[PDB]
Amino acid sequence: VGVLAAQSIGEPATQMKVTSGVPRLKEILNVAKNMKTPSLTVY
Amino acid sequence: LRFGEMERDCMIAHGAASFLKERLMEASDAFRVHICGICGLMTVIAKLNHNQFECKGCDNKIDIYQIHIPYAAKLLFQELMAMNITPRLYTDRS
Amino acid sequence: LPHFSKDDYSPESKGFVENSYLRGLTPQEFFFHAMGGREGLIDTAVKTAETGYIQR
Amino acid sequence: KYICAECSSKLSLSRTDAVRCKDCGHRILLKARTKRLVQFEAR
Amino acid sequence: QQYSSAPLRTVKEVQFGLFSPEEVRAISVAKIRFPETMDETQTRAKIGGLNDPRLGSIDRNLKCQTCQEGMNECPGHFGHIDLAKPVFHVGFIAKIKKVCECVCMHCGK
Amino acid sequence: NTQPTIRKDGLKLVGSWPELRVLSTEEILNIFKHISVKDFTSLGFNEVFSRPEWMILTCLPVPPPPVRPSISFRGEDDLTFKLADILKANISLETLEHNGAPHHAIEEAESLLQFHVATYMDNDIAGQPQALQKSGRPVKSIRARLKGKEGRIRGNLMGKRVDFSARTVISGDPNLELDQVGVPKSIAKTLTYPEVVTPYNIDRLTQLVRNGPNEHPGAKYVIRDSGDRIDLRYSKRAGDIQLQYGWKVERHIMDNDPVLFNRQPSLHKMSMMAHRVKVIPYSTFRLNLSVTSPYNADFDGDEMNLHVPQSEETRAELSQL
Amino acid sequence: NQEDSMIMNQSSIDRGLFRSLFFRSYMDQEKKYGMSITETFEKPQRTNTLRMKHGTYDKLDDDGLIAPGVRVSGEDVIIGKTTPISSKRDASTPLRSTENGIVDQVLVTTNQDGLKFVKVRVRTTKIPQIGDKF
Amino acid sequence: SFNQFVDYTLQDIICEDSTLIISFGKIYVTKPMVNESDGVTHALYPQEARLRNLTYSSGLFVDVKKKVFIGRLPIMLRSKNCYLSEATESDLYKLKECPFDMGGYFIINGSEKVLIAQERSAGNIVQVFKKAAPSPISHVAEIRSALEKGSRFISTLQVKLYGREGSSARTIKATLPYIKQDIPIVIIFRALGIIPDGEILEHICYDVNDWQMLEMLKPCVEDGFVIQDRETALDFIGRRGTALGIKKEKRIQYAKDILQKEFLPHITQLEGFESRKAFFLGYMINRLLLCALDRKDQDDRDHFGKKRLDLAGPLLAQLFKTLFKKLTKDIFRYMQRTVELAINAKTITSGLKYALATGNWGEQKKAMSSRAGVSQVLNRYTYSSTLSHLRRTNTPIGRDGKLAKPRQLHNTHWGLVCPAETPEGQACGLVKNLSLMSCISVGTDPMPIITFLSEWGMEPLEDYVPHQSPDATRVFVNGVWHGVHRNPARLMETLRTLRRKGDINPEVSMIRDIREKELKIFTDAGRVYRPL
Amino acid sequence: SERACMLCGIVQTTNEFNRDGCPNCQGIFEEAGVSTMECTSPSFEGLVGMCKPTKSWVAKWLSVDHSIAGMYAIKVDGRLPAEVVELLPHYKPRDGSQVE
Amino acid sequence: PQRFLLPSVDTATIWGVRCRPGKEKELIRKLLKKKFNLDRAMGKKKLKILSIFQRDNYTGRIYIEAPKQSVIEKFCNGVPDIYISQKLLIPVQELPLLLKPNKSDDVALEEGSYVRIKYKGDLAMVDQISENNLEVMLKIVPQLFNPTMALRLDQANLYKRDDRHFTYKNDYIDGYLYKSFRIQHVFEPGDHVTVINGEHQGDAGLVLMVEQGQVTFMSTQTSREVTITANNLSKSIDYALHDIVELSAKNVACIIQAGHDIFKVIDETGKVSTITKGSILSKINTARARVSSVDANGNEIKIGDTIVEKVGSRREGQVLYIQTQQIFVVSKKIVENAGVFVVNPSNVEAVREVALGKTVRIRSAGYKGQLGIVKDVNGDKATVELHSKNKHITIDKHKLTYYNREGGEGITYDELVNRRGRVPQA
Amino acid sequence: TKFNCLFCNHEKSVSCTLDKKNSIGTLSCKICGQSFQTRINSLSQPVDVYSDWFDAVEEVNSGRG
Amino acid sequence: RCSFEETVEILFEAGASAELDDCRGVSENVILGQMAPIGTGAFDVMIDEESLVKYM
Ligand SMILES: [Mg+2]
Ligand SMILES: [Zn+2]
Ligand SMILES: [Zn+2]
Ligand SMILES: [Zn+2]
Ligand SMILES: [Zn+2]
Ligand SMILES: [Zn+2]
Repeated sequence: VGVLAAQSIGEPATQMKVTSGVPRLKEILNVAKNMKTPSLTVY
Repeated sequence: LRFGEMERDCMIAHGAASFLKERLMEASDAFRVHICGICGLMTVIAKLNHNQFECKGCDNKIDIYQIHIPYAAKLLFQELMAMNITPRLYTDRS
Repeated sequence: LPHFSKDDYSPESKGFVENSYLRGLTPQEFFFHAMGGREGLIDTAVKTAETGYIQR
Repeated sequence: KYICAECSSKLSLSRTDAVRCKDCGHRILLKARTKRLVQFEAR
Repeated sequence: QQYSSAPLRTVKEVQFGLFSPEEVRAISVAKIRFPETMDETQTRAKIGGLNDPRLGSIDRNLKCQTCQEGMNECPGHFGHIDLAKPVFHVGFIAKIKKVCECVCMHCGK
Repeated sequence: NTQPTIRKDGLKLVGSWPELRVLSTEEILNIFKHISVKDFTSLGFNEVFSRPEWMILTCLPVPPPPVRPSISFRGEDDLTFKLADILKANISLETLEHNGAPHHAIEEAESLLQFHVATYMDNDIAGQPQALQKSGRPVKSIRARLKGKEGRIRGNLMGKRVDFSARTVISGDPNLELDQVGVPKSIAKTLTYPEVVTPYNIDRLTQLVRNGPNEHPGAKYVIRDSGDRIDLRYSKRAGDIQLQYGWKVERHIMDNDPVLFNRQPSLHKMSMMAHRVKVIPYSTFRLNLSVTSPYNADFDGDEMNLHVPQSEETRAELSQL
Repeated sequence: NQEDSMIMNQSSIDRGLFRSLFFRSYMDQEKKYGMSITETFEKPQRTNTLRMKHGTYDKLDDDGLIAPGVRVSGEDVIIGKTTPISSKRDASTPLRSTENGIVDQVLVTTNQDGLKFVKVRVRTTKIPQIGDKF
Repeated sequence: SFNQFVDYTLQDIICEDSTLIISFGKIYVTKPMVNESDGVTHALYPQEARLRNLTYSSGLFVDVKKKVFIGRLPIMLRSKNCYLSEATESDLYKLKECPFDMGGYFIINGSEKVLIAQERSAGNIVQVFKKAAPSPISHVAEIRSALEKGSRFISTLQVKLYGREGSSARTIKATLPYIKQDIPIVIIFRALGIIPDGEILEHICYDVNDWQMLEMLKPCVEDGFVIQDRETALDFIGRRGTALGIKKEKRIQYAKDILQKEFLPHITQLEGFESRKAFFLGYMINRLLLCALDRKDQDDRDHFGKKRLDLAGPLLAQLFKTLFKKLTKDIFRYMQRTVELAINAKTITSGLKYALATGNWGEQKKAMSSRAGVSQVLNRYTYSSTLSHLRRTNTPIGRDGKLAKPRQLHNTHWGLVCPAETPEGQACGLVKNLSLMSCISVGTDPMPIITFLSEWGMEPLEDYVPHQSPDATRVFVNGVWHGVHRNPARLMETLRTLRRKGDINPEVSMIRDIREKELKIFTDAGRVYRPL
Repeated sequence: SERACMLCGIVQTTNEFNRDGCPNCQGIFEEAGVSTMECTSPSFEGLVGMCKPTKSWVAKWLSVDHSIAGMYAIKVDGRLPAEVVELLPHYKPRDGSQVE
Repeated sequence: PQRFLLPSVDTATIWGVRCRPGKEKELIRKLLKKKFNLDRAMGKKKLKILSIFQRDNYTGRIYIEAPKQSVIEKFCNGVPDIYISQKLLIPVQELPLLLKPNKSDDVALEEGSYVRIKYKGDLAMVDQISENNLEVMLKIVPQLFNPTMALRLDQANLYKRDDRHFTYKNDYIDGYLYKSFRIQHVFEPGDHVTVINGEHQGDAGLVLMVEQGQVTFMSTQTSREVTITANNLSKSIDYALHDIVELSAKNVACIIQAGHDIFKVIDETGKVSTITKGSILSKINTARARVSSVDANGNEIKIGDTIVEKVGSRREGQVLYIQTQQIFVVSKKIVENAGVFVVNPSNVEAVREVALGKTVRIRSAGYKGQLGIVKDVNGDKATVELHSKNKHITIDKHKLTYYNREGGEGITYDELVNRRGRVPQA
Repeated sequence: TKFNCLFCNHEKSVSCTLDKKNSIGTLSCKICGQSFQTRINSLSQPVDVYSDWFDAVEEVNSGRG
Repeated sequence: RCSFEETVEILFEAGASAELDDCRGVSENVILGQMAPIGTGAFDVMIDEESLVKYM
């Protein structure tokens, strides 16, 4: 299961205002104490 | 050819453990090494022609088991031993 | 570009291309398209390595 | 057995002999094609 | 490659404990004291030195004395060096410093 | 006794009480020896397989010849040169100790020995000079030999070279089945499968042996029961060899022979899949059009790899998994 | 011709379409390892020689260099060099295993220090195939 | 570039180190030749060298007085020291040389090696860059001063503004060379000779109307008010980097010499007029303040105006200089040994061969930072490939990294670098190929330009009176603030007319900026220009 | 080639010994009726540059306090001629024999 | 006298300064020259430097005797390859040993002693030592000098001084060369014990009696008592095997227990005997031995083939060597005689190309009339590489015509086999 | 707070204390016990105090006070 | 963890701590060249001696 999940999460990254794309995935995977483009949503 | 890490994990996902074992132990470098059942160190004197087994490190006569591993594994074990690190290969779970 | 005077914010001077490949591109439009292609190539080159490292 | 690049004259030198052309100072000392029969096909 | 009477069974666990100097001496069949890797005339390996036949076969057509095997079927053997003056381990330098800071400099407590 | 603030500067640490002084290695070794079982047991050192004293190496094992192959261009490796230098330093230190110890040059000799040992175990030391080999290259150490891609961990254990395999360009082929992959005749001849002799296919194996390695539907080796391998091309009496049960023959890959096909950028799981071999008289691999998408193939000179299984277990696993 | 592939006419291919000539040059020297000892360019005769590669030495002439128009393939020796040992060890330059062709030219000269030097250029005719890229 | 090198730079290098405690008058280069063992030297041609894998180099003869063969300099094809240059099509065919071949390479051991143009940051120019918020510094202005004539050395002078926005500490400190501790500019001005605070402010700020600059500099003068004497300033400068010396005893002179040479070496190297250094420092501080205030756009490194493409010329000049210095040291040691000739020519020839063989561009093979890749085997797959390779440019930045900004081609590449031609992969965005109508400046002597400017009416920088001269255009030649002029339009028109007529070498670049009212003249080599 | 005297340890080129001999032991050699070469050896270990032999403790340790400033050898191999030894009752060889 | 030379703080003060190793001599000379120049120039004001020296065994450092550190720092300032910062004070107690001459590793030369020349690597005997202890006479092996060969070859340079004294190329005595070389250029009963040194090194046994330092032990290998010195025995806690030895021109034996100088061998007759190393004329190479025999069933048997005896115990084993009337077989299931037994061949049952290197033309195929070069033959088929095609094809040799090295006439596969293999005449 | 000393010629035996509130620089050696005091500024450094002490010692030795 | 970027530091840490490895991970089996407990290798196959007789 782990290897399949890793491959399924990595393939879209290879295929591919607010940071998005590969940098966002790298930030999410890392601890990312400092946020390049921090955001908050309130309703 | 080189069996890359990406291919290794892809085959692991495929679940073909037998294929990986054959590829990394039969289609690649293959070695057979002797280890004692008490010290678990590859430094075992084994004369196959005379069928005489004895390890200088531990006072044992017949406690030797043979294991098939790639030459790279024993090379890494020897390198670690040079660093005063001893991978104690045991055939049983404590 | 040197062909445009200072403070020229018109689309032709800001990377806009108004001619399709069929008719052709003016030298300024060609240079802008080349810059865009270089940016895309550099982005692909960096992102393939980044994605491979992330997958690893 | 040998020819000169410039003079294009046969030398037929042997072992332990100078490899320089006798007629000129050039010492490229090219060798002529083998006397063995050679066949080629248009295919 | 060659018939062996030892039982065949895969490894199940691998301890990574330290290698004691006493164990080094016990297992080190030979001794190294000659810096030269070859003897005079560059024909025979230096006796009791680097590339000693006891450790292994330097070249093919010669069988290691310890195991009577050549390049193949010869794992190898290690030698023990006196090293009268102890030497700090680069890998454990931080560990050595931590242990020293954690214990008294006189009573070792 | 107060505990000095031990620093970490260079190979030899310096402790401050304040007065700064270099702590004697012998004193540290004695302190480690004096540590009781409970102390280092609580610290995390397993007494049975570890001890604080054992950390201070008093003996350096000498790697055997296999760990230091000789080029013989003999051409001893840089590790052998480092070991020789360490041995020379130890011999000089012993001679100085036995020939009067001024205690001034003794410290320099000890520091040199420590530096040599550290370089041998770790050539690259942060904030310290790197030992230079006699030739115009840095000396290679065991730590450097285990660093990454070129290291044995990721260069010979995680990923290692394969004997039975081929690599070459791929071309499209609409006239091939989805699971059927074209294979060059030359690659098929070079690649072989060790099929064991059985009564069921005894006649077929005998015919293949009679055909010989040169003929594609044949074989190149006949492994006997004893395990010794006999080459067919070098032996002029190949046709006179009678196969026996229990033997193995390296037969050329035939049709409907599962083999794994892959591309080097194995980004996803579906980048390595089994295909049925179809021998073709061309030097380019041919695969189904659809399988390009999972492989991301483009046929613009793309090179792919084919791995042939060498056992019944592997063939069954590839066909079923 | 899918995936940007192409279909090329076989008749044109064999009639002179995109045919190519490939020239590969091999260089050999008698670099001296020790004064009074130098290599010799001669055809090995198996006498007092320990190292002998699979390359066929028959193609070599008396001088030890293949003349133009000699077929060479596989590991066939192109330059026959033997280094005396103190009787001698073969040091020929075998042809590339993965490449073969017809030897085009061979030249012999003297290096800066006067040592014998040989350069052999081999020419091959390569015709477009399916695997070739355009 | 190679022709100008062999013509002038070799002689300049010989003359720079000609003096010794012996003396070299002139250096002569002959036609290519080969000194075969047990043979007679004879003319050598490129075809013969390639066939025999010989080095295509010409011997160097230097006269010594109280001629000696010092080595062999490789000769580029189609130069002024090769036979093929003085050969017609029939002659080229008779020599087995392709007329279409453009040469432009070096034949070493038969292999053809081409030196790729190396991009470097232009010297004698102030570049102001912002700093990241975490770092206390706000803006840093750096200048890579270096001699344009000889004895070239890198002098990276950086002045930094400590304190971010709202830090309440607007101080500027200049990192004087060989001084680790940054010193306030006030102490430097005091050491130079501008003791009065008002004079320092006037030098820093030209237009007294702008009070914002004075307000921002007020902390600087407040902290520098402690020093009021030149001797005290020199002592304070000499405090750092102590080497067991006495500040009051033979250290003030040492600091003065360091200031004369280390501080802005390019502008001058004499103590007769030290005010030029003060004026240049004031201009640098003014630019830094303008950048900080946001009235001036931040400098961009990608612009070719601040970049120089060194061809084989400068690289060979540096290799020569180094090898000749080594040979001079060796002969000096030999003379010292001979208490009561013998020039090792191989020291230079072998060194050059190694540099052109493995591509390691360093003083010696032992150096691991030689920056390999300078020399590459010429690609002869097709004529177009050879032409592209001969006109290829390389960037010293490592092929690794993931910074897209330097890789992207700036708008300045129009007409200088091909927008499309570039390798794909790691090298993408670093290796560049020049356009068809692109040429690299070979360099020229600027002294005639300086003399013409001085004679035409350019007031000396010493007499500059900014307070009484509200309007004035500064004239910069090779990054040196020689002075100011009152009629910039007339001077610029005269210079353009002279350059068009042909009196001045067209390679010189003259730029007049009305917004900044600044005149810049560039004559250094490595500058890319195109015809229009 | 450089040779070191076996009596005082002074190191000098063979040409200097042939021309002028040992500047500090020429009289002793002449009295003993032996040549300078026989009283000098080419094998020596260590180099000592003595500047103030009278005020230098190293010179006293090497018994060259009364000698002139120059180059001397800490250890010199060989033996002086028997005639020289007979004229020097308190001679101490510099080969380390009497340094037990 | 030396008792009054003990260093003291007020009398001796030497500082050590780090320097680039190996440059000790050159650096010392340069410093001495600089000191002399400074003394000559400055005059009355002279730096207080008493001596500058170095030790060969201590590389990378120099020693300067001065009263103050500042003087040394000023003197060494600006000197390349000297790190003035990396300096340390030499304690007084360490001063003596610093200047103490190093004990030369060369053992005191004595007449008749054996040494090695640094004839490199050749053992030499010290015959005489010069009175000055600068040169030593060494006797070495030149192979022993042969007066007959010298007289035959270079009699011009050969002279005879005595019945056993010959001079060649400027002195040989008794076939050995005498040459002058510079000295610098030259236990309880029942205990298990093992021999670590001596003639019986490697032997193990059980002790039985100890007396006057001599221990007698029964050895399992020889099954006899051996008495050895105690110091040569260690208390242990409780030709190779199978090699073929040609005992004589007609006797061949197989080793069952390979020792140092004692070998137990079974002969063709099955008798097992113990012999010495000298009794073995040479070792027979089984791999290179082209010997074959015929079994009872008539199937050919070679070295290494597995065979089973038809009668007796039906022992199964691999043949190591084949004798004219016997075969030696080693079996892994038998421990007796190391598993090696000699059996009769009849009592066991088993479990030159002329075309090569000659140009040829094919006759009946798709490539008929095409020149080809024969590479190898696998039997009934010949592999030929086509000159115009980069491919190797296997075709029957009988349907190919052979031609001369240079042109010549075509001949089928009927003349080379019949007539002596020779290329035709062009 | 480690610098060389002139009286005892001992390295790193000197310690300098800078009281910016009182603007006083005090230099003291831990071996010979010599103590010196000088006026200092906010931008002063221990090297400045050492230089001032050396200058004062030179002036005292020269006798040109 | 050794197979990751940190290679020798982890080995030194394990040696200092004398860490014990159960070899249940993929990397351990791959290095040892043994069938990892993955899919096919997760379980083991045995022989039934009672069903064999009746199946014969
Ligand atoms: Mg593709
Ligand atoms: Zn054991
Ligand atoms: Zn000619
Ligand atoms: Zn061995
Ligand atoms: Zn305590
Ligand atoms: Zn003091």
